[PDB]
Amino acid sequence: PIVQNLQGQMVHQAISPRTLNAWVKVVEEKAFSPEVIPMFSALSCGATPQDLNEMLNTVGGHQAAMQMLKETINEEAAEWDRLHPVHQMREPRGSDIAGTTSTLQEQIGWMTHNPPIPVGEIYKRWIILGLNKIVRMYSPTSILDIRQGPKEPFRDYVDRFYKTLRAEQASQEVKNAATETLLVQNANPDCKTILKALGPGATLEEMMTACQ
Amino acid sequence: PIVQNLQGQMVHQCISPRTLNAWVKVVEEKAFSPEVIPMFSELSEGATPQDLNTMLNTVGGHQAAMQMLKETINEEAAEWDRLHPVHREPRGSDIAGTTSTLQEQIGWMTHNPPIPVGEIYKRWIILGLNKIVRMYSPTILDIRQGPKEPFRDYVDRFYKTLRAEAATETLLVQNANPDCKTILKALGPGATLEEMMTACQ
Repeated sequence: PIVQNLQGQMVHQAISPRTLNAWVKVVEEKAFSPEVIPMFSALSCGATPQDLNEMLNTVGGHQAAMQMLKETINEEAAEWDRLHPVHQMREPRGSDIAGTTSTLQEQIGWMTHNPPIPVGEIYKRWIILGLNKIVRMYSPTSILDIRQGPKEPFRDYVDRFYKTLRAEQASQEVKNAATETLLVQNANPDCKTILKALGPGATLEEMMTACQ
Repeated sequence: PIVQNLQGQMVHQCISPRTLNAWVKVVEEKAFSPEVIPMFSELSEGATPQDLNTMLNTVGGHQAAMQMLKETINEEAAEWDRLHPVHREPRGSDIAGTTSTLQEQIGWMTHNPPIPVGEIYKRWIILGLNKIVRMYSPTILDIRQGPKEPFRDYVDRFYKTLRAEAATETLLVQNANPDCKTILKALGPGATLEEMMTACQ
């Protein structure tokens, strides 16, 4: 990230071995589970593009996924160039934000300018866009296949439903009319009848309590 | 969280890897035991709404609970909007950090007078966590050791539940998880609690 030195100059603070190891381990242990995306974002708080590239490079497996990610990154960089024609410092182009044609010092200059040109945050946005695609792709189930079954508690079924909906779906804000109705429809008849009796506008709190 | 520069300016202090991991681990190990509430509040000291969202979003399992929490949050945001008509002032989703930027949140939180959006949002979150603790409250037959719950924490819950409600201790062993159960069974009958806890330490 960025830090200020004894001479007052803004300089790079190298990313920490604790952060690197935490990141490498999350990926080893959780692969492209949906919760890896918030985790990557938090671990990369205040990263320059160089730092972001450092983090992406430490992934050892998943080379197909990492290639797909490069593709998405190049697509966003091209869209940036399309929307930002080039006529303080010089203006960053797409590949500069992605850190492949920009120097660390230039990145620091952009990020710490007044007003700041947040190339670290812009690049992170592109990366998470690509990561989300991968999370979606690696989801092996369709919400539809999540049905309650025989002697599974309602709570466990809701757990699986929203876990799956976080995967085959981009992110965690889900909960449409569609999803509530699907949620009820895929419960077993006992619960379904209880929930239907609840009337529309039932909270998930009320739904879980009723079926407890 | 938030910190001031020597140049006077309020800036963001990134949430630490140690804090992030501690949170994720507490949830993995303790599920929705009541002591999750104090611990969350400690871990989130001085948090901006962005940080609070980071903490909630890094939770991977327990998606029923996390969905309920979103529901409670949206309810409090709507109640905020009901009591704070807008004529800048933060709206509900701004306090919940979904429609406000970090810089805006920092501005509100460090203004004079402060609009403590971090504290307001934390209040909503703990309200929702409390609902979950209440929901997952087992009333003794429904106290069974969790997958990755430390044995000590499980025994705490077991005797706390017995408190609210070889007889109970039989059930204690029976309701322990497979890994610990194997260890305890090998211990032989008449093992003291100290011995059991050391064994599964």
